Amino acid sequence: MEISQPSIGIFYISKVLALAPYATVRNSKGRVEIGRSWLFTVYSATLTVVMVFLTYRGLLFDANSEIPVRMKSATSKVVTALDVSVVVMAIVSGVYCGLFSLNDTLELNDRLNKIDNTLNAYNNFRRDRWRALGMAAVSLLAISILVGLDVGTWMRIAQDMNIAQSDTELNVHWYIPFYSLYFILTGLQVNIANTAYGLGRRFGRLNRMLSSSFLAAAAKNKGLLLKSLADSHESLGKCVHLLSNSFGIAVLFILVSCLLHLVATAYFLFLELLSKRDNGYLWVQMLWICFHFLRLLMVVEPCHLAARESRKTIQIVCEIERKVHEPILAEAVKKFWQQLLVVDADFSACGLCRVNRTILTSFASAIATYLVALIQFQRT
Amino acid sequence: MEISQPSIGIFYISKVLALAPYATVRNSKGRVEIGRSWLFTVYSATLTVVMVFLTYRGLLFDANSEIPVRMKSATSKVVTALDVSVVVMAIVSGVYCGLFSLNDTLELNDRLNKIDNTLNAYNNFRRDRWRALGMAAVSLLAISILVGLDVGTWMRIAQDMNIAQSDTELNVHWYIPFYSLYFILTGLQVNIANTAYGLGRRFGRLNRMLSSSFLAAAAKNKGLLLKSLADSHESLGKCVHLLSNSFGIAVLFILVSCLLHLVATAYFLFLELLSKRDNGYLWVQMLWICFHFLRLLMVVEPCHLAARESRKTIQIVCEIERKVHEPILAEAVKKFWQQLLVVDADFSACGLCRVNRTILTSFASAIATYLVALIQFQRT
Amino acid sequence: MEISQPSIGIFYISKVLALAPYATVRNSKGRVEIGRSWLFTVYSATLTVVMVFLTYRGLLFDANSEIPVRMKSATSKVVTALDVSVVVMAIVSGVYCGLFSLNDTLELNDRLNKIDNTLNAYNNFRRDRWRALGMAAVSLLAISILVGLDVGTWMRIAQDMNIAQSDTELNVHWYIPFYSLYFILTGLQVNIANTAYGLGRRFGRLNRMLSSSFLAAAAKNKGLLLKSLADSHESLGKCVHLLSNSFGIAVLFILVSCLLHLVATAYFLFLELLSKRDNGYLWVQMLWICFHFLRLLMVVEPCHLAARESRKTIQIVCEIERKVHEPILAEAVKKFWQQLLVVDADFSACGLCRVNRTILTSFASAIATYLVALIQFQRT
Amino acid sequence: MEISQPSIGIFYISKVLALAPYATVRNSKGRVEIGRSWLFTVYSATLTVVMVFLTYRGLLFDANSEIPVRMKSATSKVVTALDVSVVVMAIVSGVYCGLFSLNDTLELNDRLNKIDNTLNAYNNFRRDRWRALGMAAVSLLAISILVGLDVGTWMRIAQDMNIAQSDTELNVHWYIPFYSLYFILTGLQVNIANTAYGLGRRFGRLNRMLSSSFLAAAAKNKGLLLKSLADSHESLGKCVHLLSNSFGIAVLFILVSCLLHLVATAYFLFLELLSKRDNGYLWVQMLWICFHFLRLLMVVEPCHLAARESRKTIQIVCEIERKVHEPILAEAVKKFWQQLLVVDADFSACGLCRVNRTILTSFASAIATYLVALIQFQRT
Ligand SMILES: OC[C@H]1O[C@](O)(CO)[C@@H](O)[C@@H]1O
Ligand SMILES: OC[C@H]1O[C@](O)(CO)[C@@H](O)[C@@H]1O
Ligand SMILES: OC[C@H]1O[C@](O)(CO)[C@@H](O)[C@@H]1O
Ligand SMILES: OC[C@H]1O[C@](O)(CO)[C@@H](O)[C@@H]1O
Ligand code: NA
Ligand code: NA
Repeated sequence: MEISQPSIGIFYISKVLALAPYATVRNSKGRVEIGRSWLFTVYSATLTVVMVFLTYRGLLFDANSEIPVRMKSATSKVVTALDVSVVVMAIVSGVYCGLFSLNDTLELNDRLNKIDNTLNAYNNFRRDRWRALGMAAVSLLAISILVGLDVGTWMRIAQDMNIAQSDTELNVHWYIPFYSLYFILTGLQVNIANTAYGLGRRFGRLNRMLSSSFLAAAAKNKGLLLKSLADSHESLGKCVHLLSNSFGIAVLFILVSCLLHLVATAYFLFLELLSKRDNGYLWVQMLWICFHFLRLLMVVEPCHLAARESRKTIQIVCEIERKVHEPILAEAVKKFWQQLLVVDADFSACGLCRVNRTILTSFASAIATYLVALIQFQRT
Repeated sequence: MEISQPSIGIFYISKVLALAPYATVRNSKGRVEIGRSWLFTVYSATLTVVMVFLTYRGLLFDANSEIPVRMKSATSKVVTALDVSVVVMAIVSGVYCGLFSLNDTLELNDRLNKIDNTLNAYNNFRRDRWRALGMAAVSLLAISILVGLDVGTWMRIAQDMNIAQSDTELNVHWYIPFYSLYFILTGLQVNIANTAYGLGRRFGRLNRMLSSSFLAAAAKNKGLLLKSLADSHESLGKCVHLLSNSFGIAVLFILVSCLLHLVATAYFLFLELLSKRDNGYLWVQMLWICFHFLRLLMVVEPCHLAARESRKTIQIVCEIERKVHEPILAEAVKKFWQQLLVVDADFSACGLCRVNRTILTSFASAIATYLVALIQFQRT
Repeated sequence: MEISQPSIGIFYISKVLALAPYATVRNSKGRVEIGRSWLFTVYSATLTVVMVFLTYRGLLFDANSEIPVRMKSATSKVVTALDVSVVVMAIVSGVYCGLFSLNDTLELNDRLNKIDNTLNAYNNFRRDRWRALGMAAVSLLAISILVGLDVGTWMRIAQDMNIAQSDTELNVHWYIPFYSLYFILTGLQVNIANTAYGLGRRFGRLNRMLSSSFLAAAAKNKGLLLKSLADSHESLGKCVHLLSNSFGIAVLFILVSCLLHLVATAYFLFLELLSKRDNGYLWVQMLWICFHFLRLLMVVEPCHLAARESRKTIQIVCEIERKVHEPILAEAVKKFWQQLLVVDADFSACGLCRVNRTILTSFASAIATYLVALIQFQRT
Repeated sequence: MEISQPSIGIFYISKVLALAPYATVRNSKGRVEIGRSWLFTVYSATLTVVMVFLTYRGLLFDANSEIPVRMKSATSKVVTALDVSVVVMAIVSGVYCGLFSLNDTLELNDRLNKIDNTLNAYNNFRRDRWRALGMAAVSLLAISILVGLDVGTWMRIAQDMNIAQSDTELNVHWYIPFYSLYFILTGLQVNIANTAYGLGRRFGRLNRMLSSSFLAAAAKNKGLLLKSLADSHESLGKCVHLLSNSFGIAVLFILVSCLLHLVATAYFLFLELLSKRDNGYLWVQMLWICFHFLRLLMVVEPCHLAARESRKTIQIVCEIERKVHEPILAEAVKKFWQQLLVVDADFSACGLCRVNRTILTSFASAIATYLVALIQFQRT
């Protein structure tokens, strides 16, 4: 996990959302020292357990109510239970990762500090801060608007089925913990995306420095710079591996949640399109599909960019080899090429899959198969 | 994108079809300088938007007509809408790529110029021009004949359902913009295929030169030639990567269109084969299947050939190593082997997939699954 | 197969379970010499044949009984027959592997002896013995408890269908050989897991020694130590390949059994959840799903860990290269890097698949497809 | 294609079966010179066309007969047509490959001659001849017995439906060309398997020679021997690539035929098992499944063995590196390691897939999916 001053707002958002139980103090040097915060550790654990319990309690209440609003049919019951469970598992994995990833966070931030010192020429505090805040604000505003639309639509739908001998609005009110879990999931995804995008951006800055200092006494300093760049590349690879070892289960459950959410939301949209009982419901389902696809991209594109930027450095190094003649600098470039030949760049989600754009294709296939089975199941 | 004098006809076809909004002037040296053409840029954008709007307007008109011709049943409505949407998305991606790929086009053509200068011994202006013109003419004639057959069949079918209180021929007439989109798609595919086939052909020429100059004072010139060949190979790899970064979204949507078109056309053929209402319709569907498969090959085989030709150069270089003894030439061959060891040759469609013949297999599986679900859906 | 003093209990369990027909004598040096035991060879073969015959005889008896308990419906008959056949094939493959893998076992144990001598600094006899005994005891206790629950549930179910003109409890009693096959399968899986986990643990110890002796006269001894570590790594790779060549068919049938068992047990759970005839049956099916998933992990995680630990040594060697300066030691490290560049670490199940965590994903897809077809089949 | 004296019987079988239209003359040196045989070329082409026409004519006759025997139901018609078409396409691809693969055959046999001269120490004329003749005889006897059983079963079935106003035995008699196509397919598969197994066996002999001459004045001769072994390895790789470029389409259609045949035969077996009209039909379907699986293995295992034997030579070369000290011999071993690092060993079926054991897994998945759809289709 990355905890830097430009992106400290994302850190605070994740902290209040039970995902970053760390206490950070900014040094007089501008560095952010990180340690365990037991108060926020127990707060995160308790909030996660309480909200999961409340979410499932509301689910059971809807299922056991006189007029269920969402959990009415066996198919609807199963789909809604799966939708709630994927969110619960994703947020629980994120909280667990944030609880037991302090050492990885410290190592990653130290490595990023040395890399930024090496790449001080391309650091943009203002631009990085604004990109981080914009991503966080856009994600939170999108989820807030979407939750408002969903709750309003479901309140209208529940009032449409309201019978004088029962209240169906409390059923919708009991689904608020699920939306809180959605907010926690959005914060976790924003944090992971910020970290992965920072890693990829640093890879790109390293490649730009390589191309600008080697393709655009003194040779000794140039070789020292190349050694520093190679060390930064190795440290960025290790930072990617740390992010993986820390949040791979979280990323895996996020991907599972995206897949199941897309399938379930498309199934609900198809049902409403056949029945055409409501149009606002249809548009809310389209917005949910867009949100799920956008967050799938949010979790996929960062790792793909990081791997792509790290795997394009070997070509630059080959160019330097072909253009370099100095003995010590040529030897340093040879060492760098050897180091890059065996670089493991792709992000691994607990070893189950390598997170890149190819996943999307696979996802589509699954979303093409299951959803179509599900549709066939409706007919049958 | 490749814009050369031998294939200038393909460039003009793509330009009038809203895909190559560039102004080209032939120098006294025979070189083709390329720049942005704002007139044709706005013409391409406006034509794309207008024809997409007209296509979807005709779709809605057919769906909302008294006697729909094509959009009659929910299954038929969905299938026809998907068929039209894949074409719309493919042509829109191609137009967008041609609009925002001027720098990549310039770089690719400069690189191809230097490569052709290096490979002047195997350049065949007449043969290249005739192959390009033959490909373009065959593609355009095939799509024209197929559109004529389809429109005649659909006119007959609409007249068969004609009731005195309505005209069903205007429904077919309103599907002409869709056929125009098909022409644009054919032009885009022809252009992409010409570029990729040129890259693969240059790879093959480079390999032939390697084998004829190294396996079939003076050693200094031979090493200079080997250095030029290595530079040409690296430039061809970068040209492949430029073509990818420029038209990968277009290739991806072309592949999606081919898959969905094959599935939908096979479904329609199976329906007509059960009902046997018309035989000309069945033969037109078979011709459509052939056309879609042929254009899938048109987009797949070029990249496969390019990768295959680029990946077989390392074996030739190993042979030279095993046969070369001169110091400087041996060092140059070692440098070339090192360069080839880390060559990224496969064509990437926006990172979603690597375009090669393996895709075909996968496609078949999908075409075996979805189509079979679709058939089962008819029964259900 | 690994036969060591710490894990000799697992060896005895596999021996009485017809999986390790070897006679072992402990030398005065603490080494375990292994040879063929013809008495136990014929005992294993005869027990396997007899128990397979009894299992299938009980299956036929249930199918041909007046009131079948498990083999009642065509779907139930097929599912139960597949469930029994996967277990039979898995245990038969394990027994055959143990019968015809004496040379591989001897080679593997010799190699492990030399490796342990090399890694004597990290050997923990007590911890290894306790981990092995704990794994064996947990597996055997889990399968025993699960068999008891299953047999009690099926006895209750059979008594519920009991008619005065027939006894349905003998039908359940005739399924005891199948549970014995389950015990044999558990023992085989425990043995394979112990061997693979030992290989991975030795890889980890080798990497720890590398990092502690090279990143934490004399240089000659250090280079000798590095040569010994490289030899140990190569021997561990060859031990992995021996385990593969010996028990790959067994691992493949174990994976097939896990897949089919998960599908069938989930199908039975879904049936009981629709009918809700019994709740103990549902909980027993959940326990069976947990057991099958846990043993799938038991067979998958060891190979994944071994490959992961073997593939992370090249980065350590690159670090030594970047930090080493001595001539002979630098040459030894270069030799080690060259050796690691071409290391085949992944475990192969008879060439059909590479056993790692990715399999899980694929399995899920299959378990998502077949089971869903099976559910659709119930409706149809 | 391999045409050697030990396997000349397989060559004659393929020649009379329209697959090897070559004239071979044995020199006084024992070498077999190969050339085009126009008589047998036209005989092969004419026989292929005539038998395909007769097969499809019998298919149409059965479909258009008063009482169809095999082509009765739409599902049965489609399945039988696909079964016949896969065989037709496989044999046509094999015949076309044999017609237009004379240059590849000559190159492959020259390379095999030089390799055998290099590996004269491990050549076993008697064993190779007997293995080739045994494979051919077993394949031909199996297909003959299976065709006899199938034709007898279908004659009985046709006589069971015989009505006094028509003859249903001529319908079975008109399916004899299909069995002739099966014989041609068996011969083609036997030839391809013999060639691929010879390549893999030569790879194994090369590895054995490496291990026996380097791990079990004079050093100059040893380095000469190593150079010859490296040349033999490169020639064997090129022979594999020649076999691919010559018969990849044939292998691809053989694999497609195996897949479709397994699916169709299992579907027919399931139908007969539900109806239980005949038991001999069921056993014949089981025998057909066994035959199709065995020929799938016949086409898969050879390439897998070749790749496995070629990919295990680099480890032996690393061992020699680690054990070799002589300057010239060490340099030769380094050259060999460099050559092996970039070896393309896997067999490619026209670029669609790499033929190895992994295919089997994929096949199973397909055979698990389609067949299950097909079963569901019966219910629907
Ligand atoms: O299921 C349709 C949509 O409704 C939600 O459950 C929100 O309450 C989402 O998980 C899903 O996208
Ligand atoms: O759908 C069947 C065929 O008809 C078309 O729509 C042409 O109008 C094609 O897209 C398709 O191949
Ligand atoms: O089929 C449901 C369960 O019952 C068993 O057959 C045990 O008798 C298991 O193989 C399976 O997990
Ligand atoms: O279809 C069942 C079997 O019958 C055959 O057609 C033989 O006539 C085979 O192709 C198939 O294995
Ligand atoms: Na179905
Ligand atoms: Na599928």
